[PDB]
Amino acid sequence: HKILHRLLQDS
Amino acid sequence: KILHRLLQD
Amino acid sequence: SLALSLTADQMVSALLDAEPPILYSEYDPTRPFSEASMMGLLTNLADRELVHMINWAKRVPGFVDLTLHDQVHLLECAWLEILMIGLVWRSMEHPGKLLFAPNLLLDRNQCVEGMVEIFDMLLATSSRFRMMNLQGEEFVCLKSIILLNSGVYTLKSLEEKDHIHRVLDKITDTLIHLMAKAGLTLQQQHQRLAQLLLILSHIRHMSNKGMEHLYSMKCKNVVPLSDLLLEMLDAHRL
Amino acid sequence: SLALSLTADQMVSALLDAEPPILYSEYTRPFSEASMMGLLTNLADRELVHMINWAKRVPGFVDLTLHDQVHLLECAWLEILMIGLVWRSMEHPGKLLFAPNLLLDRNQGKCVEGMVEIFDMLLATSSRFRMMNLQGEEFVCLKSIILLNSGVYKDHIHRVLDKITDTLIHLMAKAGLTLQQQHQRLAQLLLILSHIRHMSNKGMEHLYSMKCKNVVPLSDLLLEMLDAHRL
Ligand SMILES: Oc1ccc(C(=C2CCC(CF)CC2)c2ccc(O)cc2)cc1
Ligand SMILES: Oc1ccc(C(=C2CCC(CF)CC2)c2ccc(O)cc2)cc1
Repeated sequence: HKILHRLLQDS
Repeated sequence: KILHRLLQD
Repeated sequence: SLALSLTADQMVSALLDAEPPILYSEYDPTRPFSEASMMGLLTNLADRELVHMINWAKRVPGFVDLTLHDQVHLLECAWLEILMIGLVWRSMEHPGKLLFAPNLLLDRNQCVEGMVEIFDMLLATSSRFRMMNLQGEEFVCLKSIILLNSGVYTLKSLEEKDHIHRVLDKITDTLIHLMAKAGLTLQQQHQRLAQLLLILSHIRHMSNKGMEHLYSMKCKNVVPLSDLLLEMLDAHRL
Repeated sequence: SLALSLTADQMVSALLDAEPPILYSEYTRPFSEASMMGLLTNLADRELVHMINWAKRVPGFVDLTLHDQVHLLECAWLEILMIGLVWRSMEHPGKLLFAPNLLLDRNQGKCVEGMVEIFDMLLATSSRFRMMNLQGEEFVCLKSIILLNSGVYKDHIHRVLDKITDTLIHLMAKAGLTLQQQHQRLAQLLLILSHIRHMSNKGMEHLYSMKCKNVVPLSDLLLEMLDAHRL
């Protein structure tokens, strides 16, 4: 739901 | 200004 | 100035003696509460607290050494911060509640407006003071720091700035001195000093958000803001 | 958490290694409300991507839940951008180095409503950092403190914050400062963090005002970061 969720992932 | 006056008194 | 000549214990005694009293609200349990009337309670309370804060500030070592314009500026910038840290301090012994007044205990439920987020932040800060076991001597030092630091950033006037800086250093030494007497190690002293000063960042935040909330209702034509309270609020715009 | 097992030097170098780069703006001196905020928005949006990757390399941050990481970043993103700004602007008195090809003075903040006040606050903070001879090792410690403390209202973050405090003291002792000078300098640095918070909240109002006007296109990321403060 948030872009910040996706970007903080990308391990 | 009220604050200015109260600081004097 | 006599402020720079004071010892740590003398600085503490001065601040403790300068402490304002705890005021009562006109809250009545038998009287019906409203969103506007509750804000009216807090408004009337804060307005009466301001007069005591102003006289409290005059007894803060180094404050009256400043020009009247600088004294006005610092109080204009920090009045809500000082009110809030006082509120947070009074609410330490009451988990999940804010002690605005001895006859006015409010929880997160008994709310409004947008204010509920601010309420939670105040509660969290109070919970922080509680777990840190904040002492009264530490509290009066923190409140004095807020007064002198919150507004500080031709020709000179610069001279006013570094005078505040020297008094701020004195309160810093006072804090360290208090912690040293408490039996804390050097590592624990630096850590606690840091923990205490970081809370001031939160108090600043709650003040800014609170100022937005107060400015919000002032346009809603809801609550009788006093003449002085209108001045203090208008100084932060925008 | 590995953050607690780190030595002070390991903590410092980890923060140094996590440092985002100084980015450039596009290649005319801004005066209008559109072009000024247009260049700043584009720069900040690109800086945000680096900040996120920087945050994940800050010791202890990754150990938090994703929702906590989100909360802390939403709370502190403008604070982090601003302390980076005043740091870059240290060697340029009276100017704000948003980018090496974008130096702004207060005269350019004049032509935008409610801007020059924040500009002066940023300039005063930068001047204060310069007078204190703030070191890069100290700066990265302060920026990490902001990230972890700004939304912190937990036990883990508490110890990490204490760890960074020990790291700051380590740096000052390493620089040859006395115990008295150490706790005095520590206090001065942390008190500035209160002003950084204030400027962020003021800047957030300014951005919210720009968004409401709707002339300068905001990125979807910047929108979410901004809307997170909408309360
Ligand atoms: O002792 C205190 C401390 C803070 C407040 C206020 C608060 C604290 C709680 C906030 C969350 F909603 C609102 C601001 C306040 C100030 C002025 C007003 O006109 C109205 C309220 C009053 C007395
Ligand atoms: O490196 C930085 C630091 C701060 C800013 C901005 C600031 C700092 C100066 C403020 C007062 F003018 C406005 C917000 C900013 C952020 C997001 C935007 O969409 C637009 C601007 C940009 C890059």
